[PDB]
Amino acid sequence: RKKYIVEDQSPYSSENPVIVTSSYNHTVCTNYLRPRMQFTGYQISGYKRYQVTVNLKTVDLPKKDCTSLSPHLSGFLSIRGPEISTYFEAYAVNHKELGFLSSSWKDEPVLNEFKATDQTDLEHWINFPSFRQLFISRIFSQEKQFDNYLNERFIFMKWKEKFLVPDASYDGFYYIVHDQVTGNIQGFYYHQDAEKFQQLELVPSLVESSDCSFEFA
Amino acid sequence: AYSLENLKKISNSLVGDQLAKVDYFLAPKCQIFQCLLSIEQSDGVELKNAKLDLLYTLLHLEPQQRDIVGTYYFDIVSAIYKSMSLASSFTKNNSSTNYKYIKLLNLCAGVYPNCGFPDLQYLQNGFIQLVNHKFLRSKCKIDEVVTIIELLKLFLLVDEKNCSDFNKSKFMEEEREVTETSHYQDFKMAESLEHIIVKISSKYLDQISLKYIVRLPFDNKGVDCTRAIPKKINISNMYDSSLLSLALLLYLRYHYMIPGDRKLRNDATFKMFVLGLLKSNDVNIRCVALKFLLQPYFTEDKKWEDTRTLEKILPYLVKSFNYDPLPWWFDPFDMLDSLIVLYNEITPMNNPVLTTLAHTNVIFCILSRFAQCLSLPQHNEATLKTTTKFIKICASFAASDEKYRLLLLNDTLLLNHLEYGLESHITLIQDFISLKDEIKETTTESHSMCLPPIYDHDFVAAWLLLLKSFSRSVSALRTTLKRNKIAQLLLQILSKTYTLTKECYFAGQDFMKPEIMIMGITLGSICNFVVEFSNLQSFMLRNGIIDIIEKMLTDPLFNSKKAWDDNEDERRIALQGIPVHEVKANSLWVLRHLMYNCQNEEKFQLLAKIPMNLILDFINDPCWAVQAQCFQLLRNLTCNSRKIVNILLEKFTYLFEFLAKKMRLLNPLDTQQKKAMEGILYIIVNLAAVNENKKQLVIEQDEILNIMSEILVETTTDSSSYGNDSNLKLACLWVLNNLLWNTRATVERCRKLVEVGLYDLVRKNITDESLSVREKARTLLYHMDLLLK
Amino acid sequence: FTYGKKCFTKEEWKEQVAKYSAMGELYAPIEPTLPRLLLNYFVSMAYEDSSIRMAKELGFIRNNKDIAVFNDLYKIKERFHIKHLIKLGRINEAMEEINSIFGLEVLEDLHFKLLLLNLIEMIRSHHQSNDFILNLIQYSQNKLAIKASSSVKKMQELELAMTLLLFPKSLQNLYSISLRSKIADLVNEKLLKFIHPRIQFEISNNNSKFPDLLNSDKKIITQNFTVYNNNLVNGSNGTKITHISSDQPINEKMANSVWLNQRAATTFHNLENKNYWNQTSELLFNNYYSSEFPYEPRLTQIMKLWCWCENQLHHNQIGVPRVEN
Repeated sequence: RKKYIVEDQSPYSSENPVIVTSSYNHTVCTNYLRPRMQFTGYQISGYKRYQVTVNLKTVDLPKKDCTSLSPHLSGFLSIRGPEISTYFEAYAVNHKELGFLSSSWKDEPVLNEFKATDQTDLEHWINFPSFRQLFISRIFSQEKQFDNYLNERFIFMKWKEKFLVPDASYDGFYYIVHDQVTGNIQGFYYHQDAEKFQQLELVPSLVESSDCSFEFA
Repeated sequence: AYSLENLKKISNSLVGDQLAKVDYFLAPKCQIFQCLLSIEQSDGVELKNAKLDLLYTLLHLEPQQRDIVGTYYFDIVSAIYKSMSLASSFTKNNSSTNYKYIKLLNLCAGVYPNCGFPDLQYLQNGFIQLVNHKFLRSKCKIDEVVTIIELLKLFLLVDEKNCSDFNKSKFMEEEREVTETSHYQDFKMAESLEHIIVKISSKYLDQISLKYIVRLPFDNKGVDCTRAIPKKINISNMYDSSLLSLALLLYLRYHYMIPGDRKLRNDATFKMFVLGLLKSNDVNIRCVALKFLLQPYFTEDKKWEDTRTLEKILPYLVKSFNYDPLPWWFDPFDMLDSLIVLYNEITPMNNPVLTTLAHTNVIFCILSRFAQCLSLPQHNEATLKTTTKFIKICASFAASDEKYRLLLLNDTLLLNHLEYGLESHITLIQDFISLKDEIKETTTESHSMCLPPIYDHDFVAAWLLLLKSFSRSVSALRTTLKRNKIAQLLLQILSKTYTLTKECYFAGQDFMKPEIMIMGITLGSICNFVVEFSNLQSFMLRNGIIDIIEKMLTDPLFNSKKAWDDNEDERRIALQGIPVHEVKANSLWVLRHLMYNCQNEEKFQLLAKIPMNLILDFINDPCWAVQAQCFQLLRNLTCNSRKIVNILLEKFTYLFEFLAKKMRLLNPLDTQQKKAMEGILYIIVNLAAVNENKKQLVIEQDEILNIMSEILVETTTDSSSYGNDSNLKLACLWVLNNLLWNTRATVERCRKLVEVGLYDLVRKNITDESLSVREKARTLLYHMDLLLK
Repeated sequence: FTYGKKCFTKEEWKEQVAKYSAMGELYAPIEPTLPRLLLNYFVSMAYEDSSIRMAKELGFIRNNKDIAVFNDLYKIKERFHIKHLIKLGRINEAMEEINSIFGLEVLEDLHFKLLLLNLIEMIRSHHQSNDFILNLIQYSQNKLAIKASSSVKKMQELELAMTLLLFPKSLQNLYSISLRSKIADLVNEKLLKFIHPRIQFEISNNNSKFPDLLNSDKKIITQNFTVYNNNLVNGSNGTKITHISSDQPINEKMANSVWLNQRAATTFHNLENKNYWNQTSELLFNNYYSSEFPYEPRLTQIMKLWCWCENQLHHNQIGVPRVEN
């Protein structure tokens, strides 16, 4: 009759088991920062516009203390104008041990590509109305009072490109702000011997009604 | 061969003379053993002592002399175990007779540990009575003190055969199975050991001294977050030191199984006593203190978030590496690796042990030692074991930190040694399979199903763990691990180990358990190369991984729903004991990853090779990991497909009743059961998102809506079941969104959702604590309000 | 032929001594700790008559029962008899005495030295014409070969002794009689070290009035000798990581185990190859003080300090008047 119910011999229990390990696995995602979301938009250099497309591969944001150096985001970024596709990684700003100004970061080879002078970081962050409304020796004092960076409308992060995706890359990085309620990405490119304040802004593209997952062993 | 005076003359002649000792094992002089192995009552205390002394002296040979002697040596040892009866009269023997007998028993247990010893209970009862009557009442002699020390050593040598549960946490300390008839004696033994510990250690408590500062006197003991431990405590009495060490080790073995309150481990003064003992001059005392202080982290809940105690114990655990004579029951490698794995698996992204070891320069020394061990010009068993331990600890470093992954991959000569190890194991397996028939013919007469394991199994297992740790990062998967040689070696190892299981089952269970474990680890490392956005998936698919998975999953050894043939009764009997659940879980893991973000063409190819009944054979497996992986594979299969959803519906319709029972019965406090619950909910999502027919079919069911309501009513205060989990809440909101999205039946469905009371719950979740649930709930409420006009 | 760095006259040296002479009296010009050192020396050297008289004078003996208990506790007569038998060249009888009195555990690498001295004694007894050499070759092959195999120093010692036998300048050194006394002293010290724990137990458990001459209370003695080493896993290195220098597989750079099978039943751990770390770390400091410092007579080591200090002061060109008489 009902085979998969009459034949159920899996041992069901209800007692508080040995240590509860179900939680503290900080693999937190976001409504729009899921591991398959797509974004499309334009990058404005000078007065020319190029089309850009971003596909997210993995996302694991930390909900608590995070001394690990694993990337917070990862994806593919394609720029047309022929088409150049690159693999990029990303680190989010969580107000402790990953603060705004690049001095507060660690002295590691992994984190040494996302770094610049604090004055440059100020003059690049200050162009975001979210950054302005959220408030170099004053930020250090007032950032410690911020709590629960994930429970906020805007999330700030840095994007760096590592290599090219078909058979593995410009050496700058993006200041990025993500709007959690409308899913808009806005960023600026930075390099030392480059132009000044190159634009970037993206919108969700969105299948996409059903879910499927993976998990690293 | 007689004459106590002659026995003493022979002893005096034999002391220290290996050649003469060996000469007493040959044809004419073997008659002495018929007199030595026959000790009966009313012989005389002096005669019994002489016989025991002579027998111990005779049996005290070196391995290069035991090789000359042969199997007669082990026949004599087995005769001592079996045909002697001094353990039965332990409570009536003389003290010196007991001491000599236990010393001989220790020698026997050291030289031949596999022979079954049948009189352990008599010795345990004798120990209990001796301790309770003589030692604790202070009316004991030197012979009895040394006897109880020897008894403690003998009891510590026992392998003890603990229980095996495949559903317990793999990184906590394993405990021993206990029945009732053994439980009473276990309680008595634990009581005796605790009494010995208290009596001996209560003479030195007044030696505890600590001066500290609390930031916001004596007789208060206010706060102890200092990182400073008391001054050293030193036990001048050597017998007291031996008793304290051995009794505390055995009490560690025994004390978590005895129910009670106000335990000794939870004491406030004894913990400081042991912390002071960490600084002692006696290596046994220091190591026992380390074991006692580190056990709760693995045998206790919520203890892991006590990092101050770890920070004050770690310097001494690091110091313990450098002492030359270490006891046989202390391995700093295993202790350090266990701590690192504990924190790697409870709270990733934060490892107190690794940060403490990295700030104080120790990790660089460990990696330098690893490189020097790999670079040695001549190797043997000791160096191979040391290299294996170093590989394991480096894998534990790299398991959850990209910093250490890249640091280890910046060597450029490590993958060469990895491939060398894998190639050597493959060569050994190929040679064994080639010589199978001759090996069987030669060793079938006495070594029927008792054959040693291949010597390289620990080495290759450590290499495979290291590879599994490396392959966890996309940068490595796309830049430095993009070698086809590694994929070839992994596939070859899978094929060879399965062939070995199929054809060489005559070698027993000692030979085959390492092969099964290697199969599990290599599957666990393959399932990472197989995922998308990794360049080796096409290579693995071209070289036939689905075929291997199909062979492995249709085998009656792994799949219990399949019946053994009539030619395989020998295999059935030989391999019945080995546990195979990691292999099944990782096979389903690999299939799940192959089905991630693919098209119906690939889905139908995999369903053509491995049918759906075969996948459903594991839906009710007693192991939680197998069930979780089956449910996640079903999610990935039903994702964005109508044909496969129809197939799954046809296979059952009571599918919703099955899922409702699963959801009610599963326990959300288990990681694997929670994973299965998420899989079930997202199967419901993927089923609802197909057609109007499926939306109607899902909304008709009432148990599903009851479960959704129970999940959505959870809040911060009311968190009894489901733990107020944002993932489950988002899954339920996604179900509702698919039920309402895509125009006449939609409004009826909305009205039904309002009357059941889910509109109120969605409006209640707008004030949640998680932004994702808040936004999704408010958008869903807006859409319901729009359609409710 | 001048001191220069410092030179003390007699009065200046007397001032220097008087500056600190009070510390020795307050920790316990008078040394109050001298009678106990004398009793320790007498007992540890197995001087029985002086030992008994000194114990009577200090006040630890009141009657013949006390004398018997003291002699039994410290094994003075047994140790003296063994030392005398060794000093008379009768080593077989001395070893029989050891085995009968203390146990078969004492001799089971001083046994090798005792056997060598017995061989030398047989050589001397015969000297004081080839069959004799054959008999001693057989004796050496039967007793000393396997013991000397596990070393090179013992190999050289057997070579020396065998050359000495072949003869009809270390040979005149080993042929002498001071070796007998040296080996007797080693045996006596080892016997004290072996029987110390029993003395501790009898003094503690049985509430005895006799003192522990070894190991004054507020110190420690450990029966195990351990070796600590800095240049191993620790933080004393830098922040530098050494790289692999070998491109050859481990399986090319590579038995002694026996496979045994069983005959509920209890099994034990297999302790085969469980000191791999200790055998490997020496391919990649010790507790002398508390381990083996206290097993010598204390006056001997005080005299060693005295000689060393005098020679160091001379070597550094400081002039102090030596002790007279």
